[PDB]
Parts: sequence; C-alpha cells; structure tokens
Amino acid sequence: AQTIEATSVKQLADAGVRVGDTLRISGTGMCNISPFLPFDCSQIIWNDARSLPLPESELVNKATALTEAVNRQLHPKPEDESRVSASLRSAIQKSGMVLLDDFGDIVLKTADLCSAKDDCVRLKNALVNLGNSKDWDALVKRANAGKLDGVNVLLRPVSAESLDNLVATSTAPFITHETARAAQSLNSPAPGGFLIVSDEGSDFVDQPWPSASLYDYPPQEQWNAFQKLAQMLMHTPFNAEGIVTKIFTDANGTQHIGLHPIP
Amino acid sequence: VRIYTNAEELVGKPFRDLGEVSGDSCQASNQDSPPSIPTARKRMQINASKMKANAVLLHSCEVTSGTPGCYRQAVCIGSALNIT
Repeated sequence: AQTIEATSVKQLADAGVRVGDTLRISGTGMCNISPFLPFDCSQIIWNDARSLPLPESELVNKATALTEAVNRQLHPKPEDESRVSASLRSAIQKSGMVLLDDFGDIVLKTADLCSAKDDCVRLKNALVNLGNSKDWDALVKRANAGKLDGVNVLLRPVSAESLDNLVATSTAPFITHETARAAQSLNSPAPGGFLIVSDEGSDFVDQPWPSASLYDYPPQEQWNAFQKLAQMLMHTPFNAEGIVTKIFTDANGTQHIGLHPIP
Repeated sequence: VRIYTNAEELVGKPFRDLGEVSGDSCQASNQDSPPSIPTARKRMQINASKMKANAVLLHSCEVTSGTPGCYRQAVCIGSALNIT
C-alpha cells in the first residue's frame, strides 16, 4: 500500500491508485450536481476538460431585460433616466398619475422574450390595447419600423398595476423553466477524469455556506443565487484526503474513487 | 391645436412630448385693463403649432404679481404634445 499525493488530474491518472492506498489530492474541480444544493461538494468532478460552462440563459436575460424596462417606468431608481421633458415629468408627479416613458421599448422587449405565437398572449393583448395598432403583429411591425421609439402612453394606476402584474406573471415562468433546464444540463458530466467521493459524505471544499436556500426565493432571485453558487462551486479549490475504499471506471471513462477519512 | 386640462383626458392616446410652452398677457400699470388669460391660451397654442404640436396638456395659469414689467401678470403654461 502506497501514499499518493497528487496536484493534477494527469498525476493521479499515472499514479495507479489501488484500494487500500492513502490518497491526498488538492486542485480545483466542480461539486457534483446540505447548504450547497443542488451541488454536492462531497463528490468532486476532477477533469482537465471542464467543458460545462457556467449556467447562462438568453431567455432569462430577455425576461430580466423586460422586467427592468418596465420597472424603470413604473418604479424609477435614483439614477434612472427620464425620457420626457422635466416639465411634463414634473407635471405628472404633482398630477398623481402614471406615465410610460417609452412604449416602444416595452413592445420590443416583449416581442423579444415572447417570440412564439402562443407566448404571453395576455400581455400582448394589453399592449395592443394601449397602442393604436390593429393586432399584435401590426404593433410589432411598427415597433420594428421604429415608429414607437420614445412614444409615451398615459394610463391610470389600475391599468398600470394590471400591466406590472401581467409582466411579472409573464416573465417568471421563463425563468423557472430555465432554472430547471440549467440544473439538468449540469447533470451531464464530461467524459474521463475523476469523481472523488467522500464515503462519510463530508465536503471536500472550504466554501462559505449560502445564507439561505435558493429554492425559497422567487424566480429571478433564485436564478441569481444559483448563478452565484455555480460560479463558486463549478471552479472550486478542493482538498481530498483518505484511504481508498473503492475505485472503478464508469461507462463514460470517469474513474470514481471512494475515500475514507483518516483520524 | 387641442387643449387638455387633465392628464386623464389623454389616457389611451400614444403621444410624443415636445417640451414646455406658455402664453402670457401683461397689464403694464394698475390703471390698465387686467391681464387676459384667454389671450395667453391662444398665444400658447399658436406657439405650440410653431413646435409642430397637435395638442397641449395645460399645467397652470396662475395670475402672479411679483413679475417685473407689469403690475399683475397672467402666466399660463403647459406641455406641447403630438398625438400619434
């Protein structure tokens, strides 16, 4: 029985690990897909071909962009740009009513997220009713023609809250479905390399635990927390030490190594 | 150039904003005929057409005093609008 120390995947592959050996490994890897859930940091994917990219989603970005474009008109931030004159702006706040800065922006960002015929039909109907176009496709044509850029629309708060809520309920399912796809995507490991497994289920990383479980967050906040977790745990330093209790190659050429902790 | 007095009257009318406009009517001396708010309105709307306006949302026409050059002054302003 040997004592093997390895600081790279290639070193371990050439070491000829056997059951009974003592193994000491340090490097950077990915937690397999506990406060880190959906990750398991007691099992480290250690491979030279880290082909899995961090979870990114054009569809989520389109949803976030739509939500942002509407919120800057219904809930402006300190720095936020106002796209009407100061005087008309000034006049609307003392008025006590709600203005859309930029109707064309909302149409185009909706058309972008909701590109399918069947997506977001209620939101599309709400936008058609605010504009002067016949149907949604006629409105999108004028939007793509540029006829709506910086056009303003005035609506009363009941319609503005119906609109804010329509957008909230149209964007959110895209983000929920994309977080399902993304975590399921991460479940397909690259061929070869190693899977280093704690028999006790102890973590091989020293990473800060999330302050709460992202599964309890609403969709956008959940996606953001998951992107942060993945950014940490898909490229994490790890230290794995113990007695080898099993080693075998799976159908994907990945070598699974079970380690038992040393007292 | 149509004149709207409440924002509520433009609800459901896409429009472009073209900036502030005003009309005025002075009365030089306390002796002279009082300031005419109507004459201010009409100057406002004709200057609205100068900016290629379609309508005006009226902010205010308070009749002020401290204005220099006339005893009391009728200032009357609003936003020039282009209804699509």
